[PDB]
Amino acid sequence: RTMTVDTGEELRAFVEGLVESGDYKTNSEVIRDGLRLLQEKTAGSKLAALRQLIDEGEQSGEAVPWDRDSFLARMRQKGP
Amino acid sequence: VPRGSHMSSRTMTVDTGEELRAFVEGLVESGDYKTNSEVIRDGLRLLQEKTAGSKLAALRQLIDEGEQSGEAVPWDRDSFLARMRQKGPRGG
Amino acid sequence: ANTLVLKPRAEQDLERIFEYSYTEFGWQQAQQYISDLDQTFQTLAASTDLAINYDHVRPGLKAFPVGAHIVFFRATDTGIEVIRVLHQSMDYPRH
Amino acid sequence: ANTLVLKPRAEQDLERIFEYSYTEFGWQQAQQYISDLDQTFQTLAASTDLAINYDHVRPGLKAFPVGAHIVFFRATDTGIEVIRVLHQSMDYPRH
Repeated sequence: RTMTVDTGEELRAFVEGLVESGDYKTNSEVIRDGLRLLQEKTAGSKLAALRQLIDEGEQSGEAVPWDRDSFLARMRQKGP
Repeated sequence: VPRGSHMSSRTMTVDTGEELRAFVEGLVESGDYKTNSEVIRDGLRLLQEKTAGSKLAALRQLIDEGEQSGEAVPWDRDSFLARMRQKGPRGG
Repeated sequence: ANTLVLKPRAEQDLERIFEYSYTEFGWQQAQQYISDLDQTFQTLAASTDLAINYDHVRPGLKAFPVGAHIVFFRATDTGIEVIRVLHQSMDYPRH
Repeated sequence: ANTLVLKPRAEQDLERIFEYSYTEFGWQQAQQYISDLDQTFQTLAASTDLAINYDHVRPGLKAFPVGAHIVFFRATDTGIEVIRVLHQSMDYPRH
């Protein structure tokens, strides 16, 4: 399971340079190193992050009845 | 894009492995980030920041590793390109 | 019939989950996944004992897994109220 | 003729540069890029005044740009000795 991403030119060139220098084997290795840093930055505050997501749900307005048929109709209406 | 010109968007297809893939997926589905690309860019910015203060040391190390890699030998463009062709089929 | 309501942001979570699955697997898989979510919603609205106590996140908060996601909800007098549907990578289980 | 020699690691740089260009753009563009590097190699071997002084990295080190890359080299008695060919994102220019 891969993903195709647009890094923008500045970070694309950053990735290319690290691969061509031989410091990293592939684009993927560079990307994974970056993602590990992003995961580490938040690894210690998962409870606060979850609390914030829950609170943002709670504060998002009055709950409304779940209507599966309306949901799926809205999903197909988006770019049929 | 104006007629006669072409798109120059440049993507890359990467394998993050299952653990980091699920990490990216959750950040996108939570609405914290709009796309996989935004998550990956935040990661790359952190990696760029971590090494931004040691570019001189990093380049010295690359140069020294070149110096220590063996005695220098002649360069021949056609032989190099021949050797590139021998690694496998080439197209385009 | 047990009641089943969603916070607006939970419904937006479902839309993001649908689109993520759609982009990588197509319509049939995305609809199936929302169907699994919908079936679990109905099961949670009928059976209080399935809910996992998530007081350690917020008092009265409940959680339940479905696929790679977690329904975060509260019990009501007649059913449940879904607060968020989040990828399991966002979880914080009890210590 | 002025002499042109490459460190083994510089040759491995060129292989990685070629393969990266090939994956993106195909054979014609990747071989052209190497050919442009080779033309720059030959010009540097003949013209001492083109070399950019990179003493601030290592005494005697020289640099010169080609495309998105930088040739790092030393002057010899009869020409140049290429040490690395690096992407310009690795550069540390003189302050």
